[PDB]
Amino acid sequence: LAMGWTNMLYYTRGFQQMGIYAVMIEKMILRDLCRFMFVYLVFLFGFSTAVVTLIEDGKYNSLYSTCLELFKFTIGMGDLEFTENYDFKAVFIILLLAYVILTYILLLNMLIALMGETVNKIAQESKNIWKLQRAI
Amino acid sequence: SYYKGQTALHIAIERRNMTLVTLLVENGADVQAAANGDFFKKTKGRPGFYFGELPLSLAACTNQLAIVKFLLQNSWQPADISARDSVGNTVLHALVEVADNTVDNTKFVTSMYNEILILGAKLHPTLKLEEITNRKGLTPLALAASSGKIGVLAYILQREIHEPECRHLSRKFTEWAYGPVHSSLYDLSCIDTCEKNSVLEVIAYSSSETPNRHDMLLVEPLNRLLQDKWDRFVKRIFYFNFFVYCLYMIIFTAAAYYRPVEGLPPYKLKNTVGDYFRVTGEILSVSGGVYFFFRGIQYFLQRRPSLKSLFVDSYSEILFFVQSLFMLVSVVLYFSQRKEYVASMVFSLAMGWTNMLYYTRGFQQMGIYAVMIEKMILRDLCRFMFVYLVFLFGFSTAVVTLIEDGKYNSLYSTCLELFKFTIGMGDLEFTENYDFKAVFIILLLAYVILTYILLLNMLIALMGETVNKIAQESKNIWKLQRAITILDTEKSFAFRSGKLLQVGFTPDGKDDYRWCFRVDEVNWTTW
Amino acid sequence: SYYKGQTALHIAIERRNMTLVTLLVENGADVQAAANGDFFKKTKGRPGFYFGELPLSLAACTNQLAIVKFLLQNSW
Ligand SMILES: CCCCCCCC(=O)OC[C@H](COP(=O)(O)O[C@@H]1[C@H](O)[C@H](O)[C@@H](OP(=O)(O)O)[C@H](OP(=O)(O)O)[C@H]1O)OC(=O)CCCCCCC
Ligand code: NA
Repeated sequence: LAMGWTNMLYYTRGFQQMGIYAVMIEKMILRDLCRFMFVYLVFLFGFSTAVVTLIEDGKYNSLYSTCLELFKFTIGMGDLEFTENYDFKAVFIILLLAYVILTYILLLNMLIALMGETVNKIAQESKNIWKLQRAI
Repeated sequence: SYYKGQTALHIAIERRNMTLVTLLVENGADVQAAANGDFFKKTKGRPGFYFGELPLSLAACTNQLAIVKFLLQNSWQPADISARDSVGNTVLHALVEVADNTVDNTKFVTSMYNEILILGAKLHPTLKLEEITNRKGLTPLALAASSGKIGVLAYILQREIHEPECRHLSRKFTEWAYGPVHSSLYDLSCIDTCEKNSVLEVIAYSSSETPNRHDMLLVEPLNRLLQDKWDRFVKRIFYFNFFVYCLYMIIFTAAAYYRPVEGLPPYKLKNTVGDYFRVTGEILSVSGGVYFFFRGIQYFLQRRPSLKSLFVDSYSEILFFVQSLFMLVSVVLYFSQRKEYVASMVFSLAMGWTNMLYYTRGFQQMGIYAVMIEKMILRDLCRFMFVYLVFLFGFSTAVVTLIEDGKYNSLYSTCLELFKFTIGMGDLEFTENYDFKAVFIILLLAYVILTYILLLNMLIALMGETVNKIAQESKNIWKLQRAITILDTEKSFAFRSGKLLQVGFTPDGKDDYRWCFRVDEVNWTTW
Repeated sequence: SYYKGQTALHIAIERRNMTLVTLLVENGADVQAAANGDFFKKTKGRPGFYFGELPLSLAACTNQLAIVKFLLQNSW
């Protein structure tokens, strides 16, 4: 059902502006999201392993729970105090602050910048690809 | 001492008067006097002009072609062509020195270089000026590579000569031509392997002080060489290293995730399979840590940075070394019956997972992305962090001074509460222990408007500008990063190219081979 | 096998010498020989140049208008 509702976007061709928009989405997915996702997953996994190793026991002593907690920061819902089952508070805070500064403040904004560059670069190519999509 | 050493020949050559030069040469004045005055020294004060300290070099470096012709074709006292000054530089060395990467300057320097080379071939066919090395132990090509003289290096690496008895001087050749396609040969003599210093290792290991270290490798033969070596063997070696590092990090993660958590290490060895595997994993991780520590030590000993490029170059090396230091401190704490070994090892684990990003080179797009990350961290995050920390500390102090008592009466708690706004989790009502609500709200609103709405968005804008500005520079830096990887892979322990014949006869009877590297190009005009 | 199939017509056309081309055509050398050498093949190795494997095509593909005029307007 979800796949079908997303595939609804195929018929966006046949209308010039929406077709160009969809072609741009396709290019962005291919390049920028892929590179960003690789680097972001590396950082998230590394810091999640460090944090979960630090924790002694409790609800968040599993890799999945801590990975979800770390991911919540990306969507503007990070807690910074989601647990207290550790021996060293300074290490916990330093790890969390480093992860935040490295991903939330740096990588997301750089992704915005690179998206802007790509948008600047691929206008005529997007129009030509839309024309080819309509010819097919 | 300042002007001392000058003779009338120097003044005559400077003023550019042929008649006076000839008349003065009639008397027989020596044409080998060296001007050692400080004005003629390299950089002894802002005033000065280095020209090699000889009349021949002075003529060569000041648009005096007729004068150098005369000095080399005068019967009374012919001018020596191999003469070396106090610094050890010859005429070609001085010509390289005076180059400054300007269109007219480069044109003249290359033209005089070629003319003097041809003249030296004519008068002294046996002598080869290109091998004369100054007191520093550098040939003119090595000097050009080290000094950052892009134009001279480009001219030298691909010069062609088409005159009788002096075609052997050329470095590029033409093996064969058929229709619009012809094959050219480049001389790899003393470019990739020289056993004392070569163009590639001189360029790659040059300190950041050198002007055009990034753009130097864009000269055709060097780029072709680097790509050829990569595709030949370095790609596979690099892939194997990347795979081994991934396995090591996985083993380290698995060992750390299953630590026994019982109190006051060291811990005993329970007779079970899992405990045996955990012990093996931690031994392997410690072995990797010591290996990286020793690698960093020998790197520092060999390169021997100037103690300032440490903070400007070799970021990867220092990061790997710091990871190893954390691991070693962790081991020492562990065997000393302390719990802080866990803190050290988690720091090391996070550092290693981030250092995983080093192997992003070897893939063009990801390498460019990583270079961009490095630039952004150096510039934009640093400036933003300074200003943001100032604002955050000031407003935190104001707020915590306002509060009377409670949980948030400490500087740390209020700083954390103020920081939560930056990540989209600010409360605006986190406390009520104050006398004035209006002051509290005004302070919080001012802090929000100043940071969240203004500085973050301006950071996005400046990041966009920087991204717009640093594309080609990022690609060049990635190319340099891959060249360094290739050279290090070779040095840790392949040859140049096929041996071939190009001239068939040197000025002497015997012939020569010069380890050429083939390139094929297609032309559709100028038949 | 590499250069095999070439005839003197191909060399004459390549060097762009009308006089030699005419003199060689006087003898009556066939103008339909096909050069099947690997150098003349499409992509059999980095060295090579595809031109169609005929003197007419070689003239057409190498700025030889007078030569193709001659080959198409020769009585012999
Ligand atoms: C405070 C931290 C400082 C270290 C981080 C510094 C920020 C950062 O992103 O790391 C860079 C490092 C690559 O550095 P690496 O030394 O190998 O590459 C060189 C580096 O860029 C130097 O500045 C120059 O050295 P040199 O001229 O040839 O002699 C030259 O570039 P340029 O400047 O001349 O144009 C490059 O050759 O990448 C990682 O491996 C770690 C993964 C990133 C993880 C980042 C997490 C911090
Ligand atoms: Na939020």
